[PDB]
Amino acid sequence: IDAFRLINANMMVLGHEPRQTTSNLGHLNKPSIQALIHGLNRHYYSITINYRKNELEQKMLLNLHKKSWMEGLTLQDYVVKEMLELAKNYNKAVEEEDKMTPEQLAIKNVGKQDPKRHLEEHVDVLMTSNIVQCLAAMLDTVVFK
Amino acid sequence: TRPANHRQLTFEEIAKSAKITVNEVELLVMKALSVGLVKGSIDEVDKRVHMTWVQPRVLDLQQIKGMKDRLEFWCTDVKSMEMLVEHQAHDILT
Amino acid sequence: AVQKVVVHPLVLLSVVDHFNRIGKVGNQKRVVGVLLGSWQKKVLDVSNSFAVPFDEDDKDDSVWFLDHDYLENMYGMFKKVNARERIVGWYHTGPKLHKNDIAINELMKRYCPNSVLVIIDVKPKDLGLPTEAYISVEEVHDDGTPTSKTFEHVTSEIGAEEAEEVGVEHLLRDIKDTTVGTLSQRITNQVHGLKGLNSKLLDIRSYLEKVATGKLPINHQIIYQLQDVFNLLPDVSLQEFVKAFYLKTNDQMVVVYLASLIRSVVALHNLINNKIANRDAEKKEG
Amino acid sequence: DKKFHGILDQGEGVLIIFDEPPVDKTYEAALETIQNMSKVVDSLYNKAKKLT
Amino acid sequence: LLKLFTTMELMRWSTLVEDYGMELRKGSLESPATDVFGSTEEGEKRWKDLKNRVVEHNIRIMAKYYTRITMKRMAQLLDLSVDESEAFLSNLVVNKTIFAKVDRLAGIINFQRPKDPNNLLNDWSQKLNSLMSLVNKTTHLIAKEEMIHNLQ
Amino acid sequence: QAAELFLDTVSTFTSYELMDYKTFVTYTVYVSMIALERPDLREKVIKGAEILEVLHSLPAVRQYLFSLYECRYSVFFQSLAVVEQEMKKDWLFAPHYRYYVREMRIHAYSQLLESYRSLTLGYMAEAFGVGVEFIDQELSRFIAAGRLHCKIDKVNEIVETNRPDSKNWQYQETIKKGDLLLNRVQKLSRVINM
Repeated sequence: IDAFRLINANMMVLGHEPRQTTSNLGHLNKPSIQALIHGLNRHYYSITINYRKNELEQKMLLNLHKKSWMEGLTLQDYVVKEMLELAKNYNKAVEEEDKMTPEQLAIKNVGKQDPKRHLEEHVDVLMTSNIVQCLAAMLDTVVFK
Repeated sequence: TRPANHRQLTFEEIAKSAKITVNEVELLVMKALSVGLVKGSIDEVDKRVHMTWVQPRVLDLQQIKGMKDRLEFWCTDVKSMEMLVEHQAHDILT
Repeated sequence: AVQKVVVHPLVLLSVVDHFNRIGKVGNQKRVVGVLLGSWQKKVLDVSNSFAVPFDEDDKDDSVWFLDHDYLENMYGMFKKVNARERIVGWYHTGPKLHKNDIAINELMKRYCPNSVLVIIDVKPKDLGLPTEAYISVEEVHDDGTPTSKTFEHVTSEIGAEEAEEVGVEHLLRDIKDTTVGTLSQRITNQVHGLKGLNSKLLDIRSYLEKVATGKLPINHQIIYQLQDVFNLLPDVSLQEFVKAFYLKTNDQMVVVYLASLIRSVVALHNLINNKIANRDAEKKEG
Repeated sequence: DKKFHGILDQGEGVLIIFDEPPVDKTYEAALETIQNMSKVVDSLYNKAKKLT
Repeated sequence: LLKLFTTMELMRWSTLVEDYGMELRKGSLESPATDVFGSTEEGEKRWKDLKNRVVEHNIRIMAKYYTRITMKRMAQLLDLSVDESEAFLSNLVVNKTIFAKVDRLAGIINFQRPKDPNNLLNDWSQKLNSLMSLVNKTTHLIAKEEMIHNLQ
Repeated sequence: QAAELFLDTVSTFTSYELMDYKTFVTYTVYVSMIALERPDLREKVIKGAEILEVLHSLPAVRQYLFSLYECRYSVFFQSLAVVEQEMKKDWLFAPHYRYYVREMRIHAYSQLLESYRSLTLGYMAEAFGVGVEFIDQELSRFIAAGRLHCKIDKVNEIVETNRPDSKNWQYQETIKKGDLLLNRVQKLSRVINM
């Protein structure tokens, strides 16, 4: 979003420094990077734009935001295990190349720069994915009784 | 009338109360296969007329009242055991 | 045959500032307005709308005000900005209805193949869904009376169309994308368990109040018909799902075998390089 | 010779044919973890080396 | 004819000799009877092709109730012998149009499906057909509930 | 390593180190009757003919191998007993041939057990003779030698084949390593402390 106040050559009698409250045009001054606009420091000084405390709508955008975007009525997910089948074949099929890194840790004395750390991205996928598999295992004894 | 299990029913009440013989219970369901309200998977190594999903009744207003032992049962038991899970899964609120 | 629409909250924010109009113009409590949009499919999008200066007598509730100065020439403006975004229906607040609503639908069914009434929400505290659609229906009865026209519960949703979050997701200023398995699931547990089973308490309000004071729709045509769907599995003592327990051995089979072998792999994940980088950081400090 | 995946009998003399060999859940993950044990053993000399 | 085509209703074959046999007992057109069943070495191929209809079509309708039937009950219900049965087992297993796997170790076999050849699919079908209906529940229970709470 | 190290049989016709090549033929057969798998058996003694002719002069040996491919068991007793008579009378075996024979026999027995499940001993005593109480101490010790995964009954006479890998031990060996290993290098992980 962008906005500008056209100063003119009539007001060059006074200096072009309102300044009266500062750090608002100090933080509007914080970017000051647009190519021909930086150039157009002559004739132009921008205005400050905050966003309004919109909780009279940010409240209801929040309540429709999360009342909407997670399974709606939320009796929808409570797909489960062929995703895991495919995900378990993922989560074995990367495991041999995930375990090439301890071979890549077998430098004996020292011969290596930054460890090339592929430790993660396969911990946590199993972690939250099989949290989903075990509460997914709960959903029979949660839905039924 | 019995909601519970033993839904793999023997033909005994069928051959008794529904005035049919043993050789015709299959027709009694195969014609019902052409009906399609119940679609039972009837045993034929034990001649057991199995009960699957049905079109149950038309009105039992005494069980429109007396459905509480299933409806409120479902309500406070899935809700209460819901709070037993969430009461166990309590201080991971984080 | 309408499952869902796409809802832009832009003109819903015009329902917010017309909700700011009604608090300062006077006696008009409810925000009533007219919904623009275009039928593309069973799925639809609403990109604009407009909120009507409307009055409604409490005595003889069917007194509408949809001015055609306010309709026709504003449809010439709204047509003039875009030929696409024409009418699709209309809206009002409150959860249930309005004795005039049906007539207000028929004023604009001359304008649209299916003028939809989407009853809207200015103050969301709901247990179910947001704003929801109601299509033109003629279900009548098995009776043979004159044709019923009261517009029945035809499912909708709040759809999200396009980018538009240069504003929106900059205006989040609070929220995190959870990698589900990080409490979001128990949020859904509270909302479907709690917000589903208090709707079950609305269903004992149904199946107790209708036993108490409920007339003709006590058992019109869907109560026993969906007492069938209630008779999926309502049984008495413990419902005896004997197939489902060694079937559940086939279930928990998978989850415990994956957790067993795979979390032993996670034991390599955590344990091994935890020790290596551990004791490098420990005794290589000296 | 694996043209015939069944089991014969003499006491009743009843031949029965059935098969389900492949479980890469057991095979792939288990043997990969055996390889993981080998690579941990490959790391134990980085361990015993950083000790002494 | 058309009654035999939808679940066939395991009729007596001699009543099929009544209906299809007394077309030669017609005091009218017998040119249907002569063109179709007045043939002899093609017509008996249509009589036994209609025995192929009783074993073919009636095995097609009895397919619902298997994984549990013996052999002699199958002969009893196919309205024919046990050796006629085993011949029909042979030609309908070289037909192999539905995955037959039979036996005479004690007889309890069938023309059959692949005999539930899967793991966890029972959970999906059972708990995800049933539980995805169960997540359909409240989504239409608000519809019925709000529509009946209009006036009471 | 005996049979694998005897794989060539090409550059070793008769050197000044080889007083008999036929003794070398005995030396490769006496271990290829243990270590050699059955597709490897037909891969060697049937797909390879370069050793066949110098044991074509030893037709009882060749008979014992093709019988070993067939599992006829009386000639196993005969020619295996003859091989045992040689095994007595040949050096570099005397500290070792106690392991030989019965392992030979279980090398026959397992595929015998791979024959089918509910076996009777009389069908076996056809191939065994009086192997009734012979297989009492024989099979009961072979079960008792940690081997010969089965079950046995007297009068209902159940014989068992099983040992489905994807069962427990494939699930076991990794923590068999990673418990003494875990406490081991974990114990090494505390020498840094005190």
